[PDB]
Amino acid sequence: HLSDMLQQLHSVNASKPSERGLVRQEEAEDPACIPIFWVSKWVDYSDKYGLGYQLCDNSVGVLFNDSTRLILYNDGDSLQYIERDGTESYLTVSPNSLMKKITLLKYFRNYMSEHLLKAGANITLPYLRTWFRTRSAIILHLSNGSVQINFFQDHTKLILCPLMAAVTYIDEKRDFRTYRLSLLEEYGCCKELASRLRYARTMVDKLLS
Amino acid sequence: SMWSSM
Repeated sequence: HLSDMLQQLHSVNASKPSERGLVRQEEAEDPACIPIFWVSKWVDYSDKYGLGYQLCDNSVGVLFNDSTRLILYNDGDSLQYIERDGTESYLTVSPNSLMKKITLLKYFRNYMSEHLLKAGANITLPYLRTWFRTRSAIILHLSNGSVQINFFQDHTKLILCPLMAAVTYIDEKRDFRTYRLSLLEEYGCCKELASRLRYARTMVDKLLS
Repeated sequence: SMWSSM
């Protein structure tokens, strides 16, 4: 579904959506397309352990440096462990081979409950497949096909879902708006969103590379 | 290291 979101981004970037006489972004908004999940907080500790993150439902997960993952549901007890090959195991916090990974999940659980800003905090199962950082953004790929790109300098964020063929844009003032990508070609959009959609394309290419 | 917004 990376290839699907590639064709979706190419289709809108090819229409030059900011280069229109009278742009009308608002006609492309579709609340029904709003994503169920996104990343609300993250901590890059990949020099030692991996990357820890929270999802908007307050569940937490870690993508460990050995490409395994541990996910703790928002009931604080139910666990999922994901091996490198993708094998999924259902655990509870309460096997012994994972005691080291669980005690690191706890560090990240403690961190997320107390420390960072919740992206999308106003608004009311997948795991981090992979991620990377560039000089200007962190790029997060979830197992449900969503791709999230957070931009460091101005805190804007894109959430791309290839299933709804939609993009959610969170701007610097934290305005959360979701758009059908097909309708962005029709009605156009501002230069700031069109720039980030061009960036997303180079980032999905890299995800595909 | 690095972290999301504080």
